[PDB]
Amino acid sequence: MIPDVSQALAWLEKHPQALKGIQRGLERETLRVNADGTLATTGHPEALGSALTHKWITTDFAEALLEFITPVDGDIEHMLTFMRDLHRYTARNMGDERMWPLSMPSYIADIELAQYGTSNTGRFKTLYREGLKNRYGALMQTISGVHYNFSLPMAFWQAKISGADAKEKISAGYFRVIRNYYRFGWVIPYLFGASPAISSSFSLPFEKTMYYLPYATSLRLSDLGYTNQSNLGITFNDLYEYVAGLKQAIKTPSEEYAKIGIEKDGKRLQINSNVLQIENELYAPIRPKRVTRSGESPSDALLRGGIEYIEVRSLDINPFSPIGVDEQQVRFLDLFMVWCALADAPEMSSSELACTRVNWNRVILEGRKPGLTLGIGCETAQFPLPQVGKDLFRDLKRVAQTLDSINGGEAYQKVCDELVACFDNPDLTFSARILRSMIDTGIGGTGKAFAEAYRNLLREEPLEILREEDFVAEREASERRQQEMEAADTEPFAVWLEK
Amino acid sequence: MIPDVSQALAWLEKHPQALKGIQRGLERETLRVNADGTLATTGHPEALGSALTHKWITTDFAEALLEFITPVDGDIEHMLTFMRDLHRYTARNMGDERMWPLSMPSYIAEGQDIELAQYGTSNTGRFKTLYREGLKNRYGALMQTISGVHYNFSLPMAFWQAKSGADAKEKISAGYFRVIRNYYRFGWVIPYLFGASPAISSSFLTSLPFEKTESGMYYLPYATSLRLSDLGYTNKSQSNLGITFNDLYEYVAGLKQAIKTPSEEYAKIGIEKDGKRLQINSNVLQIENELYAPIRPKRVTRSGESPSDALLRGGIEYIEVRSLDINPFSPIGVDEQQVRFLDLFMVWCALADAPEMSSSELACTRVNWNRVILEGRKPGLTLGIGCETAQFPLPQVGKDLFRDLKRVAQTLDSINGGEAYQKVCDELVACFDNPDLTFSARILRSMIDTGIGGTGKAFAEAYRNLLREEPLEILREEDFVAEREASERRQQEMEAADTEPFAVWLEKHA
Amino acid sequence: MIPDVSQALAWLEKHPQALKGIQRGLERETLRVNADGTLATTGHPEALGSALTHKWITTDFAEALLEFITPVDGDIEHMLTFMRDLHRYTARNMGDERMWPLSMPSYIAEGQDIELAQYGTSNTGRFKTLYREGLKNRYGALMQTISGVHYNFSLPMAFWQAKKEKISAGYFRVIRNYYRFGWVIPYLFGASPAISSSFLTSLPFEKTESGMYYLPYATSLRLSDLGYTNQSNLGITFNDLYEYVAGLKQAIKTPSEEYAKIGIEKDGKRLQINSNVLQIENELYAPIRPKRVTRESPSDALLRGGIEYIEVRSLDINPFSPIGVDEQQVRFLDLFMVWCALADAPEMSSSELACTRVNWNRVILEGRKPGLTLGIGCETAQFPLPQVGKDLFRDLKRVAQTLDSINGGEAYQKVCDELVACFDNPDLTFSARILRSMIDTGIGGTGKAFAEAYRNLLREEPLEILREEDFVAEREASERRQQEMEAAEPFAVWLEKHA
Amino acid sequence: MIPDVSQALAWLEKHPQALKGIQRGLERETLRVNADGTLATTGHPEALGSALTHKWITTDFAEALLEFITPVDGDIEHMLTFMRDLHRYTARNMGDERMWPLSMPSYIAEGQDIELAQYGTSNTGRFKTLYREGLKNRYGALMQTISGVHYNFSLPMAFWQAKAKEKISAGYFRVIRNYYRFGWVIPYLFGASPAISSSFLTSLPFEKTESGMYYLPYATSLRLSDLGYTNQSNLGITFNDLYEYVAGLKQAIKTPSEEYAKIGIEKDGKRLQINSNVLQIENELYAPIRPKRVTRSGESPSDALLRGGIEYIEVRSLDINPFSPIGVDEQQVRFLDLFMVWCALADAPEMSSSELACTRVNWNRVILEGRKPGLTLGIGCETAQFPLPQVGKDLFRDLKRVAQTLDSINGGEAYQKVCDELVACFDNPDLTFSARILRSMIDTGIGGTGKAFAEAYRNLLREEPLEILREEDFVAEREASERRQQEMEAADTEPFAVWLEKHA
Ligand SMILES: Nc1ncnc2c1ncn2[C@@H]1O[C@H](COP(=O)(O)OP(=O)(O)NP(=O)(O)O)[C@@H](O)[C@H]1O
Ligand SMILES: [Mg+2]
Ligand SMILES: [Mg+2]
Ligand SMILES: [Mg+2]
Ligand SMILES: [Mg+2]
Ligand SMILES: [Mg+2]
Repeated sequence: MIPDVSQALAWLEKHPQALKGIQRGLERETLRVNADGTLATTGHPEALGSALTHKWITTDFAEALLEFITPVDGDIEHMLTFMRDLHRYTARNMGDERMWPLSMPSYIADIELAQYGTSNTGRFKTLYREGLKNRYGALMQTISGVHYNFSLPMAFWQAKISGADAKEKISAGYFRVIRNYYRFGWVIPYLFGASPAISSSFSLPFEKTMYYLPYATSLRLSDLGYTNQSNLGITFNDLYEYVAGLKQAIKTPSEEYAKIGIEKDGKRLQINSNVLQIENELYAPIRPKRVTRSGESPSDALLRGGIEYIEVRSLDINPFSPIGVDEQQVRFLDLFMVWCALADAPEMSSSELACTRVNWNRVILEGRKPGLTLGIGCETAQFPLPQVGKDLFRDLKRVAQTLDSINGGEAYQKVCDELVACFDNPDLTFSARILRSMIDTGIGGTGKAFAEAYRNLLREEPLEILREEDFVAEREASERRQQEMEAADTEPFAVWLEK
Repeated sequence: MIPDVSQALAWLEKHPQALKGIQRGLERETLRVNADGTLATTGHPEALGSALTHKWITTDFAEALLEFITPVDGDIEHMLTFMRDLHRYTARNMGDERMWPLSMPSYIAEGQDIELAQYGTSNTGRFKTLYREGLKNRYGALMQTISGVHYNFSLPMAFWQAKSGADAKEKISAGYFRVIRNYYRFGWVIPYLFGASPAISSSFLTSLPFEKTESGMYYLPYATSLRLSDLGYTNKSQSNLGITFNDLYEYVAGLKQAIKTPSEEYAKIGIEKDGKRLQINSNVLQIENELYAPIRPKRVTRSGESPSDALLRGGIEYIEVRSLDINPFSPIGVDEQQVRFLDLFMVWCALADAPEMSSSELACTRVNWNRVILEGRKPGLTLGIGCETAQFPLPQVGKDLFRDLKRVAQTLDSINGGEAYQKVCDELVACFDNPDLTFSARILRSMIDTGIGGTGKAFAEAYRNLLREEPLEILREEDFVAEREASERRQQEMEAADTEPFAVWLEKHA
Repeated sequence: MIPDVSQALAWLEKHPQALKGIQRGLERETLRVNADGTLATTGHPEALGSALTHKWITTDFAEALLEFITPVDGDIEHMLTFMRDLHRYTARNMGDERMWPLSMPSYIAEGQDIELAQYGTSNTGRFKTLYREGLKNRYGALMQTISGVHYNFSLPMAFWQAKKEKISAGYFRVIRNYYRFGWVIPYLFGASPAISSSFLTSLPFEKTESGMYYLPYATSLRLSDLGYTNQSNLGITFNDLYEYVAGLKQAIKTPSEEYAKIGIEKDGKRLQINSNVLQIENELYAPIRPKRVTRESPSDALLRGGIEYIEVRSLDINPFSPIGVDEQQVRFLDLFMVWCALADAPEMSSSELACTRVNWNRVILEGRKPGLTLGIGCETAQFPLPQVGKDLFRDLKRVAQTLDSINGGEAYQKVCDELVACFDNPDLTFSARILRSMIDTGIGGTGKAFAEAYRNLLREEPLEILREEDFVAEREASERRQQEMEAAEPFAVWLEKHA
Repeated sequence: MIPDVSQALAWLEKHPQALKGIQRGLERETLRVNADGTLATTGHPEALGSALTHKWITTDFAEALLEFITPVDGDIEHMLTFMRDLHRYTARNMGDERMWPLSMPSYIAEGQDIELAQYGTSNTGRFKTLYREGLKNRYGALMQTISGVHYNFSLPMAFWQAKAKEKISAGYFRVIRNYYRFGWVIPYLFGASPAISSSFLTSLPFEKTESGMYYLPYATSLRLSDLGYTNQSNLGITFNDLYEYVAGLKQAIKTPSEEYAKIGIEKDGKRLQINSNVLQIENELYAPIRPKRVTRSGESPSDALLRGGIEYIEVRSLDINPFSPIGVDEQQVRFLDLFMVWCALADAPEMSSSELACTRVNWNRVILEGRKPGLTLGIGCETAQFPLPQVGKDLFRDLKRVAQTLDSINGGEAYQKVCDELVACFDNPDLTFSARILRSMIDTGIGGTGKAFAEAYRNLLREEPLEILREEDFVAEREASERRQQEMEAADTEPFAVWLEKHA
């Protein structure tokens, strides 16, 4: 089932320095909770300053949904330590509150939306969330995940580009990465899916107790999870075609969202009633990215510069790491992304893209089932999952050797040897491990225990990159940038909204 | 420019009885106004009963906009007499109100004050009003007060028989779609002859070179029908929306698709606002009647059936011509000369070969319409084929068509007896050598002398005094009294039969 | 979800004359009714002679249920004109009676004493009537008044020669594809979204004030559990001729716990032919049936000659045709049957067959629901129905080009353009159009209104293929054959050798 | 609205090789500005040598208005790389100055004293600066600081030889007529001046931003509007016949102007214009597209046309592409190939002076409100009827057939891919250059937007290595161009007035 990538792997092995200088970033979301596991109804801890402007710590959907973001970085350990400083400082600055360490929340059935002050941008961001709330439900929006941001170094593109060609070849390369990701990225929830159970608050042969599926990996990625939009016809063959379909989705009115109404009794209910209010609403396992200029839209930035990096969005929170993600995951992603850059990925119509999802749903719902077979697209399932994983890992192993030869060491090769074991025994995967524990003490019980351990752990750990003066300097600089904005507001909200 | 139809005309001259039994109906709208020309703000007159259910008399968009509908009829004079009886009874049962005799109303200061047609509290009645609420929010109430006449026309079965099974209704449909394609190509002769709205109040408003008076009357020196221009209406055209007239299923699918397509323009309006519903939905067409159409294929519906359902089921039954302005020179807004001209022209449209046309070929036929609409009376105006450079002097094009219409008139006259259709040809062909004979030249002189306002007020008074004194000829007073009672009763029965509140009922109909 | 069929389509475009000479037949059933909609209790109209032996007109289950059958034909227009002649002649030879124009009846009470079809005193006749007595006693007579159209179809020899056990295997392939994808038929042409209460479940039925039940997005309740349906317990499969015939012969001798409780007799009156799951082979309910013209039981004919043609049985009555079917349906079935012969169909166990039913039931019960998704077999629903239909029609359109090139014109391509619009807009389907009419006037009002207008239309049309002499000649010939049969052992004794 | 070109296209599909050997050239103008966005007041950068004589790099109206010009070329990639070398070299040889990336300048006051392009002391150099003085006094300097891109285009002789010089001329006049009719598709897709500095100011429904920027919500190219680089229609110039064209043009040059006679010829001995006729010289006639033949020594544009006929056409309608560091990209060049071939194929009836003026009605709609939902277009001056999207899709049906023919002789599917990309702009005007740059200007202003683009493009182009021309080619051309100017300056030339009378 895995394509023949031998040609490209030989190329890579002749060009080991093509891979030097991979850039990465991480985003991790966590709900602030009280000791009994209920959702904290207090505001964004004052020590964090302005969620709207803060360089490293913000909120996602809810006022109580923290999100930490690491500055782009060439060093895995540096990035992971940075993320941990963010967690350490926050753990010691939120009273008795602790951070929920699971993807799926459990003590939620009326949740406060993220608050960003009174500026226009800050009211538009909250309004968007009101929109999502009304369209999808507040509950689904408290599900947590980790995003992994990744770019190959220029050396990679050079080793295969001058002037206008460069931005085009890099975009073609990332769209290829994206097509291969749709085809083979179910390997991620297989290994690291960590939500085989959901609370009642959220058709499928569920076992009841808390609801679970015996072989499930990542329900966060199922229909009951963070999802929504298959009618949009978005494809990943070509930069212009991609943006055209996405820009088109932005201008597509939805009847169902028109039925919600743009406003009801003085309270504005959503930005508009198109399929996507803004481009961020397009749910995706993986996303093409390019840092936007001030106020610039995601697709404008892409049209102007091409794809800059990619955002992998499929990771559940790692319940076994106090920061929700670990080095073993990051390194596997490097390997798998590089592999996705190397393998031939024919173009895919949107019905072919829907066919790639068949393997994902098998993995999401019953990935650990003994005897599970997978197919090529919609074709008859005939490839036993363990052999597919092992074929993939043969390739990843060659990538690991190259990465290790330039960095020094065997860190990547070790990762491969650890994770390929999960195909021989699914009981090694995050979801087998976490289900055992949720069946033992429930989602609530399990999450509270981890939350408590991780809080006591992170509260005692000295900072390593950031000093307490860096957080205080940024609390000041961030809260200031927000006032700088709130004053500078020419027109009033209702008018700025129109334009 | 006029195609060669000698082969079909020779066919017709050999089968004169193929035309025996043309069926017709008329609808005519008029605003109820006070002596001053302003819209009456009283309810639908009591003597007229329920606008919702009445057989002959209803309301269109506004509560002050009357509409009169004759039952399908094979006799022109009988149908026009019936129409006049409706006007006569109404004229004497509307208090001090009278009927506005022009397509174009005089100055209106606040379109948003115009009361929409009220149909009582039944769910069906509230849906009809909500439809109008939607039209108002989408296009504004003002343009909806512009009025016209619809001419409904069907050829007899004997026409098609002189030209089996499942094929019969398909051949009839293809014949009517042929009529429609020819109407698009050549229908501009209608506003040329009978357009009667060369002026518009500024309160209803371009780079058009309008002449202006101090009361706000805007006019174009050679215009025929501003009602049919982009200033005279508000909706998207079938033409503009992508709908074609080559094949029935194709036509029905485009229409049904427009009903199902959401609109960002209309979502911006919102569906509700302060607990007041503003539209039925936010799709391109709330319902099928919302489609702007100068000519419409029809089949009478059965209960539950949408207009396009009935077309799909039984094919095209008849066509509705919608391009006629109100005739300001008739108390009933329409006369025999017009009806007879349309008989000749529709029959000609059924005889002339009409190649299929794509959306853009259809859009091209409108080039000549726009020339006629805005300056049809300009000395030296030339027309062209579709979008090609204009090279055909209008007078000669009209003379050529009338040569054919004259042969159709000879046939219709030989079967009906007399010379009535032939006289109409001779009367009307003269308008091509003298545009000062057309309706629009006549009504422009009038409006220069006394404005839209003074012209309508003076005709409205004169016509009121004719109509309120003339004896009923077909319907008698007791027929109006009975239809009033029966219509009120049908409305009471619909109100009592509802079982679901409107909000709930609406969800299964929106 | 629609398999890739490009090799077979390329093969076909290279061999266009492979499709020249498709053969077809139509069967249409219709209840004889009075102007008030009630079931006529007169006998089989006299002008039609013997229902038992007549060549073109007969009865189905009920003496009042007419059935029209066209002789196998290679021309579509000819076949539909012939069927129409039969309707014409019948319309003007049944007093004030007319033909009910819908699949579902309205003015029939449950347990109503419906006269079973009567075939005279011959052993054969008494056996046909006894079969129906069995059906009546097993399933009730109400269900048996639901009517339908069957479409009979065979590819020419030219088809197989361009590619006898090859022909059987080809038709079994057709059958397997039909089970997988044939829900496309009730979607487009289902015309029974409402049911009278007589036929009454956990289905979310709506009910009108006048007492009619319906499902808002239903296509064909004739094909639902409440309709003309089941028996899957028999484990018949469609992989091999002998396997099929064996399962069927076995079914006829499998005893029924349930039907034994009915008994073979009460009070000197025989109640059923036997107490097995199937009294005869024709009792096996099926959306589609392998056929060979018999001399001989249906399975004997298949063993002797192999599959000669297939009978599509899923068509509801077309309420918009005076004859219950139109050219659009006929051409679509050509296209789709040819497509079924071209797409690869793996073999299927009886549980893989049971799984094909999931999409059928979805389409039957809510096929018009916005956002309906289908799945492969029993797996997660993930393919939006419009996208699947358009996927299929890309292939059908290529088959249509081929049929049009060898036939002249564009009639098949026109039908694709028309029917593909129903995937964009389900309100264009038969069931949407007929539901608007039924919600307003009822099954009863809608059927009466249509029946009245078709009666007037058909009475006025002249015959075109058949002459009155032919109906007269056939009445006489058929009555002769019946009495010649009655002349040619008493019944209870003959039955001991055939039950 | 789009004419039927079925027959011409069927002809082309059976003669694909009639198109092989298309020649092209680009000109792109850009203001030198400081990092704060103000107009540089330094002279033409030294490393560039003599603007008067340089082969590739020159000035337009102002001393700070750089202009880059590619030598005629058959290969698109090669022409764009050449253009890019010119920008690379220049960006690293102008101190801390950078290139303004937009058509409309900001931070330039109306009645700002803008230095005219300086060409030295020769007759030719003095003549060129004088013509610019004429322009400044006739139309004002400010408008002349608007920049654009010109696309120069010729079909191979191979194309005329499949369907002598008189027939090539007639063929380019047909291209010009169709270009007047349908060329508004260019500002629609690629216009990029929807906003305008206050400096340039009407009955137009302008929005003002708090920042203070004027814009029309649906505009595409205000550069092409009456407030931009525009107007002269009453000269009665027509494009039906070569000799009729030059006759009209030659007549306009001799037509006195009483408005310009009021400026005077001299004031305090200083000449203020070349003459007071409606056109000082042929190049003063504004036009969206121009017939060209390369001129010999002492030949006017029209002299060259009378001698050898039309050689190629110049499309003048392109705004600067704000999203390309060189102000133009391959997608635009390929579209114009397709479009210019289509203009050569489609029949174009002859048009009178006033029919040509009537073609401006559609241009002005597109210019002022081309991205307006539901915009309709008309034929000539007649009522708008045709939805803009439907018109673009019909055009692109034919362009796709041209594209297929060009791709088949070039290999690949690059032309077809462009058709697909741009037809999408008819379904969504938010894809167009003007929708995109307006978003950016509403958030950050013209100045803010231009500065950020100019800064990014400076850092980008200063790091890219030269590909076709090396530093040494620029040094050699610098020195050669300086030498050519010195030689013209040292020549024993005629008295200036006598020399004027004998020009053109
Ligand atoms: N036969 C041809 N076909 C296509 N392009 C040509 C041809 N001959 C010259 N060119 C191009 O035309 C352009 C000439 O530009 P330039 O020397 O600036 O003259 P110009 O356009 O007459 N001056 P301006 O007044 O600024 O328009 C170059 O880009 C040449 O590549
Ligand atoms: Mg992220
Ligand atoms: Mg009407
Ligand atoms: Mg006169
Ligand atoms: Mg049958
Ligand atoms: Mg130039």
